[PDB]
Amino acid sequence: GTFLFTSESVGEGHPDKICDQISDAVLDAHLQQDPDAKVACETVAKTGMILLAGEITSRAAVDYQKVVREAVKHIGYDDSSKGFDYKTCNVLVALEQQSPDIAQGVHLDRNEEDIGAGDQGLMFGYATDETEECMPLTIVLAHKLNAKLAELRRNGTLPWLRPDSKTQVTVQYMQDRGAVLPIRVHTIVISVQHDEEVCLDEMRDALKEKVIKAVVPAKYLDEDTIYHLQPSGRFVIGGPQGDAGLTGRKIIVDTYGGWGAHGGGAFSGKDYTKVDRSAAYAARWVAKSLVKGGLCRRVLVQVSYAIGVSHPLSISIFHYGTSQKSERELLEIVKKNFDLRPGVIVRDLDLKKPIYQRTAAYGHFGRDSFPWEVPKKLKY
Amino acid sequence: GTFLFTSESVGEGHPDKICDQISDAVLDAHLQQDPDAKVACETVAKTGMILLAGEITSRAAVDYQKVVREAVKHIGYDDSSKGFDYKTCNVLVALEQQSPDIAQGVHLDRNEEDIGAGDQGLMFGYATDETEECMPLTIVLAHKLNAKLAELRRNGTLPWLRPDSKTQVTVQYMQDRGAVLPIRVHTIVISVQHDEEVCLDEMRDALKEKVIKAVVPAKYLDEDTIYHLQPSGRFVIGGPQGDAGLTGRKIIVDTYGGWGAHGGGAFSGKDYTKVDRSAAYAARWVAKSLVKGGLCRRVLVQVSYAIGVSHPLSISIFHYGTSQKSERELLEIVKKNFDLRPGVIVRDLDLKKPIYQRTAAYGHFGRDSFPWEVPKKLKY
Ligand SMILES: C[S@@+](CC[C@H](N)C(=O)[O-])C[C@H]1O[C@@H](n2cnc3c(N)ncnc32)[C@H](O)[C@@H]1O
Ligand SMILES: C[S@@+](CC[C@H](N)C(=O)[O-])C[C@H]1O[C@@H](n2cnc3c(N)ncnc32)[C@H](O)[C@@H]1O
Ligand SMILES: CN(C)c1nc(=O)n(CCO)c2cc(Cl)ccc12
Ligand SMILES: CN(C)c1nc(=O)n(CCO)c2cc(Cl)ccc12
Repeated sequence: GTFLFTSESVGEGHPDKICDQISDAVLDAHLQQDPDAKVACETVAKTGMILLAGEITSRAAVDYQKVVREAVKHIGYDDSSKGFDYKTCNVLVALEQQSPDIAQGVHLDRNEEDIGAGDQGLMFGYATDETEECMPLTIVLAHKLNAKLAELRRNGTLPWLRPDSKTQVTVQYMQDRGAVLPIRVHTIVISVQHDEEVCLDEMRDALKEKVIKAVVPAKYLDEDTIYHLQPSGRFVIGGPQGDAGLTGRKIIVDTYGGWGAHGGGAFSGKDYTKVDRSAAYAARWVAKSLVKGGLCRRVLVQVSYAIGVSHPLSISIFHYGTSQKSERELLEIVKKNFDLRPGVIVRDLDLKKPIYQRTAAYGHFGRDSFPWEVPKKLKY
Repeated sequence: GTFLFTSESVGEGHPDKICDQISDAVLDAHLQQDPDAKVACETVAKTGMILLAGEITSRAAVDYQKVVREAVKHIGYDDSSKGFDYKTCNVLVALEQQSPDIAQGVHLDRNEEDIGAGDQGLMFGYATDETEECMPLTIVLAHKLNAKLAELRRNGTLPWLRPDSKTQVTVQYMQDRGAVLPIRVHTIVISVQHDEEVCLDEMRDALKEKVIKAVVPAKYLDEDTIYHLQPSGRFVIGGPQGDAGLTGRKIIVDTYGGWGAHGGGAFSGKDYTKVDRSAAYAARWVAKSLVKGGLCRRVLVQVSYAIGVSHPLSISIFHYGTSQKSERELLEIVKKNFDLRPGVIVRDLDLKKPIYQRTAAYGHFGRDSFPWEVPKKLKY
């Protein structure tokens, strides 16, 4: 019954993640002034460049140069020696208004509760009782390893660290009537950008002793655990200089690390009318409510929409065999307890609030008691 | 036992798909001259602009202006009245060499069979016996609806059609010991860019009669099927002008439409050393070989890698209860029959061949008998 499963995460300075954080900094800047801003902000990052491309219709007056540079400063790219500098990079803007054809079909002259979905699409939510936060252990550990690197970089413990990092955790699991039980950590990968002076042995020793041991419980690590620490051997060039980044290129790191499923839509840079984000948050909320409500040990929820139509076209449930109730019965409970129209989700989950930049690194789920993380008490 | 499931697809002129096709046109142009080119080409598309950003180290001499414009011409954006024109758009290039730190860790001075993975990551393959091509019916139908639109646009049957389109199909399924059996089509969405002159009723009638009925077997359609045809009411502005596109933003349309799982990696614009593509193709090959070999009715395969390491770190199998063999036994058969090192996959799947632009619309799987679609005869 044992099997392996692997998930990854990336740090705040990974170039794709930089783009997600900038897109969400732009969204938050608009929402701070105009709660009804229509935002679809894509970011591209390459050596010396941040480009904003997309569509925004808003009453806000946003200084894009300032917002982008402040987000890059927070990440830690503040000197040409690190490969990128917020003070001196190029910020290019190619932002236009939202298409009037989309606006008229989605939200113009519509009652807010009856606003149409901002696009068609499918979205999934997932939850698992294997951790208290209802997330897979593989991705929780991978995110915590990146957070630990950023913490040790920022506190000056490991001053050779730079912001760009990736981690990957393989866990050996057992299964119990469809539920999954972590046994041990089989393999860990960590790659992190570093300065020119530190040697490979110093980095590998620090990654094991100060990063892994500070994050992963000793009970999961044993003589057989495999460690791939700085496996490329050299990672001085990093950030956008090493690899072009784009918004919405870490959608599995943003969600469930290979567990569950994904409908394809990116989250960052989008206001609530874009169901790629709002309905995925609501689907997580449903899945977590079913698990915390004791109806399932783990569950996957699909929802789908048509552009301009408020009610979902379909809702579906997959409980992996972890409920005494059928998936048909769980779907009936979901339909009695939730209303997944985007104009209702916005109210339930407070989606006009400018908290989006906080979601754009370390996963959107299983952290900080955001509204989609607070289970709904179910009536049935 | 019945349930709904939804998948989507997009047309060749959808802005994200334009980027995937251009990225793969660039990759093919390099491979035509240098089979060992190292390519990581991202494309961004917005009103009047194609930007190439990324990393290429190659002996090829490629005229990016010509390659990009020819790809856009093929798609059909050839006049400002359509919102985009290959003859007059801006083509900007921000391409640098591959990082020497990545090159030394991955492939420099390595025997080809022993080349390291070009990055860490996880990848999935999936196959289902519900169609002869071993793909989910939801996504097969969604892709065929977009292909039908392009066919009727190109043959002048529906001259008001423009290249940008999206489709979405919800199927009602039954299940039989973990396998899935399509019963009927519950809902279809089609949105397609159109000229200023055609009216909504003419378009909705043509979409039902000339598109849906030409694609979806009548046995799946009934008096209850729901049709959302041009649900936004107006879609004159389209292509990059309506929505910024980026490479690798349709990863679920490229794969299994919500079925199975995804590791997050994009396919287009990447040579074989980027396991995001090559190992996902090999994982599809494994899954399809298990199903066509009669071992499973449907199966999901995970594989993962560390940058610079040739052998996968993990391989895992999930058969949804559709085999008499345990997942442990199927994993043993996979390990006896396949070698998922990238330097072996390249040989098995002929991944230096410049056929990638053909994969970049209508899904990478279940079409054209590409090498990953030809099952391997299994020995056990
Ligand atoms: C390996 S690069 C992707 C492939 C790359 N575009 C190429 O040209 O080969 C993907 C991510 O890995 C990390 N990375 C960059 N350089 C690296 C290095 N020298 N060693 C390890 N990881 C690296 C960064 O997080 C980067 O965004
Ligand atoms: C609806 S747009 C995404 C949201 C958009 N970025 C915004 O500013 O609201 C996503 C895709 O839907 C399609 N689309 C564009 N305009 C549309 C319209 N008027 N009606 C229906 N679909 C449309 C195109 O394929 C486009 O790439
Ligand atoms: C309980 N087991 C055996 C798994 N449970 C899942 O939920 N999935 C699906 C992950 O999306 C698996 C996917 C693979 Cl490749 C292997 C194992 C599993
Ligand atoms: C057989 N059934 C009931 C399903 N089979 C799957 O393979 N999955 C997982 C899709 O990734 C489902 C996912 C949902 Cl949300 C609903 C149903 C199913």
